[PDB]
Amino acid sequence: GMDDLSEFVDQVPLLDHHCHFLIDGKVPNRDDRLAQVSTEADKDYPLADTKNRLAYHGFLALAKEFALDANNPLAAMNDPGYATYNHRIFGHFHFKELLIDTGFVPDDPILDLDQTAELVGIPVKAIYRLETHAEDFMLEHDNFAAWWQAFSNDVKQAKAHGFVGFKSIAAYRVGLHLEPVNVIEAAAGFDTWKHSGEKRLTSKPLIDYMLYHVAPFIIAQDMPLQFHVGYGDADTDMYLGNPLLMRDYLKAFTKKGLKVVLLHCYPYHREAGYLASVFPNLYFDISLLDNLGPSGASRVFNEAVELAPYTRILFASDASTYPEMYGLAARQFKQALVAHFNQLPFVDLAQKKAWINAICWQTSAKLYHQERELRV
Amino acid sequence: GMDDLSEFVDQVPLLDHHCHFLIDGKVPNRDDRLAQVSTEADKDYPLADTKNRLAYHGFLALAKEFALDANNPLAAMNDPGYATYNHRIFGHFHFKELLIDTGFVPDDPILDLDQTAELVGIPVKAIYRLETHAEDFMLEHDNFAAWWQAFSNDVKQAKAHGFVGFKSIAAYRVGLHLEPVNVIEAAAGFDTWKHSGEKRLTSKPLIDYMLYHVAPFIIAQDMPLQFHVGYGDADTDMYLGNPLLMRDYLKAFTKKGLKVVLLHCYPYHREAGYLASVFPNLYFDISLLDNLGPSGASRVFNEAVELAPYTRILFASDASTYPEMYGLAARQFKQALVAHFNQLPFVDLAQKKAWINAICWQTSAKLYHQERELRV
Amino acid sequence: GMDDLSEFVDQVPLLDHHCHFLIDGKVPNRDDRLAQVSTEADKDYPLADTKNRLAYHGFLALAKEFALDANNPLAAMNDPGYATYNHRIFGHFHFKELLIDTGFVPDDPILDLDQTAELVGIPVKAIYRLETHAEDFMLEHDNFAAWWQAFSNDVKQAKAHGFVGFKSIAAYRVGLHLEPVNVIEAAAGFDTWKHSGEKRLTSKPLIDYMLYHVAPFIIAQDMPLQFHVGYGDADTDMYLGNPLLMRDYLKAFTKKGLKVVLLHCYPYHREAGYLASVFPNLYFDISLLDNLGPSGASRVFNEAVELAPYTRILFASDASTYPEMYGLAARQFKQALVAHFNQLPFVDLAQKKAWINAICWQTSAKLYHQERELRV
Ligand SMILES: [Zn+2]
Ligand SMILES: [Zn+2]
Ligand SMILES: [Zn+2]
Ligand SMILES: [Zn+2]
Ligand SMILES: [Zn+2]
Ligand SMILES: [Zn+2]
Repeated sequence: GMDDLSEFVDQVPLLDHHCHFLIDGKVPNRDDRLAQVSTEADKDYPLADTKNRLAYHGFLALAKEFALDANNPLAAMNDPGYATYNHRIFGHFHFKELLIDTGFVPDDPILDLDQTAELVGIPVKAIYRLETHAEDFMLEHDNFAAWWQAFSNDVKQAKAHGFVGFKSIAAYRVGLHLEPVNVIEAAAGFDTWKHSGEKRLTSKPLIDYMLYHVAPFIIAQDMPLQFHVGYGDADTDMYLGNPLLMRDYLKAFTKKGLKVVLLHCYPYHREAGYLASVFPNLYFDISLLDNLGPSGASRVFNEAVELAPYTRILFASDASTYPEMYGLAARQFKQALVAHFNQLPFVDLAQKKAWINAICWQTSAKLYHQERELRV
Repeated sequence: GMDDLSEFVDQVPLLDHHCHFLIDGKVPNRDDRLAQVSTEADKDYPLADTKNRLAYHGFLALAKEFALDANNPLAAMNDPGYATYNHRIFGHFHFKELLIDTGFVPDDPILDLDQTAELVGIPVKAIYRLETHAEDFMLEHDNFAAWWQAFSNDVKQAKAHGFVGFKSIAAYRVGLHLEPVNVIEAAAGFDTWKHSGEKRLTSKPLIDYMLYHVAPFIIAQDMPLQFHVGYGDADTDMYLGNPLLMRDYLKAFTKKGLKVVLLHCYPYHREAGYLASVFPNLYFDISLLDNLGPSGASRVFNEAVELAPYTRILFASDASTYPEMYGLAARQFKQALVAHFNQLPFVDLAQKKAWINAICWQTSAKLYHQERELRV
Repeated sequence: GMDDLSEFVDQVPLLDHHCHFLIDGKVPNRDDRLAQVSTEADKDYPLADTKNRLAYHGFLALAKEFALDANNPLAAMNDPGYATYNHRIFGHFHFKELLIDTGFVPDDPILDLDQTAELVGIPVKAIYRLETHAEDFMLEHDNFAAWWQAFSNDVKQAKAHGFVGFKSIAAYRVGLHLEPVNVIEAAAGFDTWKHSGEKRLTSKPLIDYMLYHVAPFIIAQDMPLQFHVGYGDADTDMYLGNPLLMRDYLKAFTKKGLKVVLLHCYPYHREAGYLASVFPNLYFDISLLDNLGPSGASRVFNEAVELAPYTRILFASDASTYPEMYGLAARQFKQALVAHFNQLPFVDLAQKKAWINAICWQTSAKLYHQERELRV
């Protein structure tokens, strides 16, 4: 029937399965940095226009709500104050763990995960970004075979090195129409890349080869593989970000045990939820939409779960830089859950609570093997 | 103004213009069969995940509500009990006729239409599935010309043989980007098919040839041609299921009198409704979504009719196997109609009722020539 | 918090930045003309089906509400009555200026802009349709070079000749996947066009050449370039109307100062709003949807602004022919604004009012240099 889940959802812990480094709290232009991170627009896009989106105003609202000094709510913060401030936000929303994709580095970063864990008050683990590791290995080798040996060995060693999952940014570089590639074309892609002088990996033949060939390595370590899907920057071709384009890859590997996680998804969240309903081992979130498109979080959540199992959708923030972005994601997502489940037909209160727990922390705890961190 | 159409919609009859065979009520694993039919996932997909979708819970709710034995609500049923149970569900929702696409055969089927009509208490007629008839004729002929003569004669005889319409499953096999094909390519497709040893018709050249060439035969019999659109299984390429891809076929035949019905449509229901607004003789439904994505039925209905004429959208369940799937479709669709029409601006109560009648039974009665069965 | 903006929105002026000529009020078949303009269906589409869409009923409701003679609400009108009637509708909704794309000519038009301004009681300015000017110049020249010189000079002179912006109908002719074209291919397109005997410009190579080459001319005059996006007639390929397909053109010119306005957008309004969030100088509206899909205006507005800046979305009607179509657009859009902003989080009442003003008139006043006309 009709329930009131607000108080329950207030206390539900969050395992943020995909997010990003924070920056140094002492950085002076905090208001502008908040504005800049509130959008995927680039540095040339007018800041005044960014400030006329709702996300920025959500960030300001949270800054005011949790401010150390109500009279100087946008002040830079020294280390004790910044830790206090982070603790207030992460604690308010009951975040219990962050899994950080360490391949994105914001300006003035806090890179150390132990320092991040001290700052926010909860455990923080790393996700291995494939393409950035591929780039760094490229610089050390002049031929495909030696590069591939070194890179693939690094991928195979990720679990041993303390990573808890993997990430591909293919959608930002080449799109998601993943198809198998012969080693001839992959190696030609490598050579073209090497000779171009550009560090950035943008070769579709080489990225697609890499993704097909690392899948067994990832399955053997039994850790998830995340993909960015949808919502990107002006250099992302969003037309190629429709996750239906991944069907051949999903057919190839999900039945073999590859756990694939579709990040963000918007505007293709119905497609992602559909895919979750027909493929094994396929999970998704509405991160980035949930904080940077805050008025859409409830309707997007609802649309996202029309066909999906509730045990396949995950909480993530996709947040970087400042705790407001984490907080806003949490607030909008938790509001969406209450609005969705309060009037949901057919199921009892206990089932509603079981599904909310799954989405917020429990599915990710299982998927990423983080059960211990989520113990009460 | 603001009306309350609940009581009116409760009594409105339904002509289910596209649905599927039921199974033997004596089958022992009824709970699991209900779960399995509640999704388009295949037998290898984890049943526990399917059971964590809302559709399964809707089916269980209806099973409990209408149960023969409240203490054993999921029991298999002998023939008198099963007829009683079917009568309770079909009667509650005021189903008055089923048009069954006889080309899908669930395991342990009830294939006889007279037996089905006795079971459910209302008339049941057949829809002629093109591709399955094409397959069965293929087995009897070693060359295209003899196959085409035999198959086309069968299509021409469908009305005489008691079928009330036609169906294409092209979307599941080859997609919906229908383009004309020369007989050379069609016959080469036939030969490749014949030589492959695979019974399943998957040749795009041959399917597209077939669809262009049977259109005049169907027009001459003045019966509708249904197409699956959108929501399919993991082997369906949903990217090719966008009905905008059908525009050349629609331009070719709708003006000639071909009555085309777009089944399911989701996630392309706005596209289908748009098409209904600019092509003659083009109808659609939100079947399969309405029962298997039950939380989406109201918003999907609303989105579907933003541009469509209300006289072009139809009720269907797309239900098979068990009466719960029929009932859930009816319940969610009837709820959508009340929610939509109660507050709809500009039109009077009488117009609201006229449109509800059109959608639920009257348009399909006209389209399929079933006026007699829908008499009060 | 929760505001009540109804009274505020009632008084907000509208700058209708994209709309179309009215027709002679004396035309006898006014009811049928209202029906015919209420849809993008063509003259062969059954009028009875058009009359079973909600838009027609909205038009009738407004006709009754504002009727000169309550007893003959659908009567043709002589000139004084027609001016009175237009004044009632435009005045009720607080229209303050119309910018008319003069490249669409309805049957029995009022073509004179001064006469239109007298009829409606507000200033009326012209938008220069590229393709129709291109067609008219084609008739006067037998070779590409002389045609291009004449046409490009006309484009360069548009501001001097009193036009206030430009419009491309590329979406209706060739779609929106704009790519650069060599002069060889453009000139071959011109020759094929010239030799075909068809006046209508349909050559993709020539249209795309034209659009890339006129951009600098338009930037130099600092006036906007409008594109039809999405919702078109049965001869429009809506599949090619996805504005994500424009990304290379937007990357080429927005940073150079080209002000691009995406008209209508539906069903790709989320895509348009996304684009507004990551490109400079990129604006959009939900015109045509707002009046011809009147039940969708609120949800479409909401979806449209999930990511966009509120300072990038504009009011337009896309209305032609009769004042009811203008009025219905205004009514549905103003209702959408109240529903959206009343409960919008994070921002204060003043910010809500600032954004409403931006959308209704102020952004367009700036963009089109019409500040003087919007003075109170
Ligand atoms: Zn991402
Ligand atoms: Zn990310
Ligand atoms: Zn189907
Ligand atoms: Zn079916
Ligand atoms: Zn237009
Ligand atoms: Zn227009």
